[PDB]
Amino acid sequence: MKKLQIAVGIIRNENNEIFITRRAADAHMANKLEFPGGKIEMGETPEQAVVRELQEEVGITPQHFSLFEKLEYEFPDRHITLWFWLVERWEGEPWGKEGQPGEWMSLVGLNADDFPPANEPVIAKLKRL
Ligand SMILES: Nc1nc2c([nH]c(=O)n2[C@H]2C[C@H](O)[C@@H](COP(=O)(O)OP(=O)(O)OP(=O)(O)O)O2)c(=O)[nH]1
Ligand SMILES: OC[C@H]1O[C@@](CO)(O[C@H]2O[C@H](CO)[C@@H](O)[C@H](O)[C@H]2O)[C@@H](O)[C@@H]1O
Ligand SMILES: [Mn+2]
Ligand SMILES: [Mn+2]
Ligand SMILES: [Mn+2]
Repeated sequence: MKKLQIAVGIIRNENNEIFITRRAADAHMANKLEFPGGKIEMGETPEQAVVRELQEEVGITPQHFSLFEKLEYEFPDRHITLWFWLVERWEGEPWGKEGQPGEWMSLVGLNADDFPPANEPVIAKLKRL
């Protein structure tokens, strides 16, 4: 079965809002809300991957970020390891740089059912901050 390492960024502003995008209708986890991120490539580290993926997907460079959670999740047709980085400082203003919907969402209002099921413990832990 396909095995992937994924790095994602939890982009949190000073008003306790998170920058959330929505996945394409033809993607794995189609139409789900998501933290921006993507596949860790050969020859790059998880830290380098979350920087690159946020630059590509939402046009910011995360800096002075921390590992919030690392977990593994078995989907019906693939196994992924997710690296959730908490990003509270960055250069740039996040936007839908790849044409995808993105918007700021209050942390308290996040509904884990809107995200891939792999995110459930992370969304819960975020609400405990
Ligand atoms: N980006 C992201 N992916 C997540 C989250 N939760 C979760 O289970 N996933 C899963 C969905 C996908 O199987 C995988 C993410 O891969 P991706 O489709 O974002 O990869 P990518 O951006 O490198 O893909 P692409 O540029 O090649 O289209 O991890 C999340 O919060 N953010
Ligand atoms: O692994 C993240 C962890 O490392 C620290 C230093 O102890 O931060 C370093 O790593 C981050 C990710 O690459 C950098 O953004 C940061 O600038 C660097 O100091 C911790 O702050 C963090 O929890
Ligand atoms: Mn991507
Ligand atoms: Mn990618
Ligand atoms: Mn992605």
